[PDB]
Amino acid sequence: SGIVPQLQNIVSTVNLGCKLDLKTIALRARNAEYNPKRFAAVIMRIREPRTTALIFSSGKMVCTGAKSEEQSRLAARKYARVVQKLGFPAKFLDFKIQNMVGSCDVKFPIRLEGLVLTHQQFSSYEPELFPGLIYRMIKPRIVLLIFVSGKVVLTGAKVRAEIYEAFENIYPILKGFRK
Amino acid sequence: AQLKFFEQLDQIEKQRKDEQEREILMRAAQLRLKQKAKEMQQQELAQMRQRDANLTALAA
Amino acid sequence: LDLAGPLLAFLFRGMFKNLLKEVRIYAQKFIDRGKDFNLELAIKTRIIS
Amino acid sequence: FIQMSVQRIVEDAPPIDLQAEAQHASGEVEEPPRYLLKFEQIYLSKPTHWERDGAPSPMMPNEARLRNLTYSAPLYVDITKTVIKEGEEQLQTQHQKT
Amino acid sequence: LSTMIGKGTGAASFDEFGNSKYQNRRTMSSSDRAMMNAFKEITTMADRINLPRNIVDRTNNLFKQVYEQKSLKGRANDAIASACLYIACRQEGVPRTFKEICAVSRISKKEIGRCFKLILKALETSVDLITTGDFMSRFCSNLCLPKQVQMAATHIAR
Amino acid sequence: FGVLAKIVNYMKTRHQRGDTHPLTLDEILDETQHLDIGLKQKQWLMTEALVNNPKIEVIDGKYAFKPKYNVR
Amino acid sequence: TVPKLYRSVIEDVINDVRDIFLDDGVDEQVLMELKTLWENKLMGQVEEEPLNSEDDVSDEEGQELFDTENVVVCQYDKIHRSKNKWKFHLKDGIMNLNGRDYIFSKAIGDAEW
Amino acid sequence: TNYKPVANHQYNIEYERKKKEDGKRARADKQHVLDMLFSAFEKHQYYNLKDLVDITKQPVVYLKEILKEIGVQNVKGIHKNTWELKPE
Amino acid sequence: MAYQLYRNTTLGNSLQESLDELIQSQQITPQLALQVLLQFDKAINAALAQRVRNRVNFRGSLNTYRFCDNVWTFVLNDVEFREVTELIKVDKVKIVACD
Repeated sequence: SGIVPQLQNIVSTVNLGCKLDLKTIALRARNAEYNPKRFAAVIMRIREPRTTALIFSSGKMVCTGAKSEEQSRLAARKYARVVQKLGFPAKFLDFKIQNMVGSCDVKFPIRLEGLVLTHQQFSSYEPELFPGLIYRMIKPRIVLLIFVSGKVVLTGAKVRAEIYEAFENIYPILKGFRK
Repeated sequence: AQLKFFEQLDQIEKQRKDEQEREILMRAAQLRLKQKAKEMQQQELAQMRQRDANLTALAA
Repeated sequence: LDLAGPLLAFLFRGMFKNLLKEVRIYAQKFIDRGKDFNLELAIKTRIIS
Repeated sequence: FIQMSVQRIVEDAPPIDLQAEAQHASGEVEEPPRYLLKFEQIYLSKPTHWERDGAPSPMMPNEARLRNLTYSAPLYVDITKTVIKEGEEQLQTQHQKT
Repeated sequence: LSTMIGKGTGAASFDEFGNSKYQNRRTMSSSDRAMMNAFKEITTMADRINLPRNIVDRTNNLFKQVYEQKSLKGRANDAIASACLYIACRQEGVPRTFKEICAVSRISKKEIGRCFKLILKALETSVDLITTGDFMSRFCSNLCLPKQVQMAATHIAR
Repeated sequence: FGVLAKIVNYMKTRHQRGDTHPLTLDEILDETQHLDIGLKQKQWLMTEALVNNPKIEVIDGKYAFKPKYNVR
Repeated sequence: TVPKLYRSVIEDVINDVRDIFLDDGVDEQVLMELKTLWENKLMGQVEEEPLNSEDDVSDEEGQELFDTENVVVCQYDKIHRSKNKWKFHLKDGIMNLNGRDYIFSKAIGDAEW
Repeated sequence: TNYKPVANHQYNIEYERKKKEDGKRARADKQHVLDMLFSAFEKHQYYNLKDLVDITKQPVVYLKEILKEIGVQNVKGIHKNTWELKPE
Repeated sequence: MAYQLYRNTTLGNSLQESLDELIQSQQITPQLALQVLLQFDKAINAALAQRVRNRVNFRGSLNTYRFCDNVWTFVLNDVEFREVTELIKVDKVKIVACD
């Protein structure tokens, strides 16, 4: 096809294996915030990987905003090391990538009406709710947001291979509806 | 100090007069009892209000 | 002799009382919750018709 | 009936008075708001039939006979709603032709 | 398979302090009472915008299928009923906008849309895409525009 | 008076320690981070009212043996 | 201007503490002495458990320890952030910039992270 | 004009704004919650769980756990079985 | 037992030092000093809330931020406090906010 999606956000969950004090972490950390009335976790941000992590008292942490798998793992390790520097026995256990988000452009307008007519079993086009067509691919469990401008956003992937395969599957279909 | 004890006895007479000189105004329309009840209500607020002070001092 | 007018007036009296009763109930629920109930939703149009 | 009795029945009905049941368990010095509704000025439209599309259209009597429709006319009432929250301000919003 | 009792006559029906009908009748189960309340809400919402009875019956059938399927048991009843009404209007070929359905339902547009998506998934069905010509008749009639103006607007949009 | 019920809970955890010994009010008030002033006197009036109904036993001398049934 | 506000604050503070000085039974000369002194004083790692593989992943923490630089203490009504920038509706408060004090009612701020 | 299409009813948006601004009640430390509970009981002897939740401003589950630790439910002729804040 | 914001400022520091001097002289008891601080906090909060009617602006960059117990602890760099009457430049600032 000549086009490869580029990742825009990666979500990864890792367990530190130890209970934590959210108030202490908020008081002692650099960029952390803790609003128990609003959310039950602690939100921290690191600029060099340009990511944000949520840390819970159960010891499980979720890292988002990373553009690459390596960046996600490094950012999660950095957050764990920051928590460890705060005196806690933080570890790096069962790190896993829960979700990946990729974006790309097909460089031509798309007739979403014909697309939903042809693939009604997988398509959902409701301009009242959202201008972008939602396509639920089955062989890879990927949800694609297709827009009339040609931009395609893929989400729900665990590995980059799923993103690339889903785009490879969807590209001939979209080429069939080029405006 | 003996004079201060006498002044405290005078303040006790003044509180009795104030409480009774109008336990009568309420009747014309228990004042001490009402005051005590009011004092009881603040206790809960005071502490909910107060321990915030302890955490804010730790925070700042 | 009770003609069409008085008979329908009796029926409409009853049904408008019922309509106001339903508005009272429906608005009282929302008032207890502290939401500012919409009058148009309170009116049950089917009652009179 | 239509010209006088319907309007008189609307006006004779007592205004609806509603207030909360000591909501929030606060000082509650008449704190629950008072909602007052008064119906007024009943209006009747010409007989109208609304299609499956929802588009209003006049309903001729013969069409009612043929299609088994009911020959009826919409009934509209002006309603005035006043909110008294003991905030020293009362707001009287008016709903026209409900 | 039930009955009910009334006052009857004036004698031993009311007892020591007006016992009434010995009781209050107290009939049915929730798996039917919730559906009954939803049916009443559906009829009210439809009458608010003068929907025909066939659309009401289609909405009732859709709600029965969704309610028994139970993938939306966590969603509040009125949202399910509103989404079912929207879907029935779409299937009958006379779509109402999400805002139009929200105007007659206490449920917000966002929740109605979410329950609409969920009901579509649960029923494994689909609704034809709305076109500009679907809303022309209702919009023009509510605006009291002439027939020629309505035709011109429909043609321009198409 | 609420602080008094809290003292009752404190002596309940003291029973839970099993090191229950004849005590008094001052040491408990100190260990529970509370002072000894006329406030202690009014709360001790309340505490003697408690001694009139201390199902959780609070006697004046050698005391605090709450459990109506207690062997180990 | 700011000194005049300070004098008004002095008046408010003394008036507010008079009742406490009567409640505690202390003589009123304490307030005069307090005001005098106050004015005078003012004017491939498969085994990933070890986190030591990375170092110097932090910054100097002595800024918060020092606090010697300029400090602003106020109250916040709304604080919004959209992925890059921090926005500040800080209401009435005080600022200590270069020793000189500043007083404000509405403070609007935009910053980048 | 009746039943005009609106994205969301005005009263609902006002209520949602109020709820969002207030936020969910936070789970405070056991010591402070216990002290507040004891003061509340000092007001007078009998409390219902709903108004006690209002007074304490704590999650219902957490407050129920703390109250089950010390307080006991008594079935009474007042209206119903309610909590008793006296530990014994 | 109050908001306790302005204690760590020039005004609060001067008041605290004066109270320390009187405590050293035995003229006032520490409970009285604490009561004076509480009353000062109330009075200063009221005074700033009421007698201040000026609007200020500022811009810059943020280097750190913290939040806990409804207490923001922002740390900005190269801030420019702009006002219609005057403009002030500062290399670094720490903004502590509460509500």
